[PDB]
Amino acid sequence: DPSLFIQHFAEKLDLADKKIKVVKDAVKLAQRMSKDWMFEGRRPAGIAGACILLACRMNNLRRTHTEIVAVSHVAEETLQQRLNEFKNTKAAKLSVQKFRENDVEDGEARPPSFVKNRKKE
DNA sequence: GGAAACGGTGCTTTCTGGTAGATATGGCCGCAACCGATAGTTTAACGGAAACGCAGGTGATATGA
Repeated sequence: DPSLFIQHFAEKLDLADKKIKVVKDAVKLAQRMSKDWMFEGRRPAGIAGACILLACRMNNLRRTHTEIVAVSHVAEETLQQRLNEFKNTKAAKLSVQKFRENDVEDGEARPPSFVKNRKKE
């Protein structure tokens, strides 16, 4: 599961005393994105890297793509693809701000896997 | 009624030469024993065959990387 990867990445990055908060927020991000269907058939190191990036953002701490792709085996373009995908989810730009909002429900999930075919038709 | 004198020769005896076995000493011939050597296992440990697993000549279905 992604929990092991985020723990190892946080341990190897050694960001600050905030490691626990970063890992806990990354767990919540990974769980929410999994409930949004954005994890089936996809790389564990990619979800872990993106969840840490989002957790760091929620914790107001800055990091370069080069450090998160040093611990994770996935390429920078994969992190950016997943970041943009997260940003297109239901109410993302309306909930990605401060105060850690309680919105966790799935609603209707519309991943690229079938939506690319819906666009092609 | 018989024993004493002594002639007959049957039966026996050593001096000896014969028969011929015996062996202290001797010289060959070859058995009993040792130190010697050739051949033996099966494995140190890794050199070997047979035993062993992934590639490359197409194709190419998915949706992520």
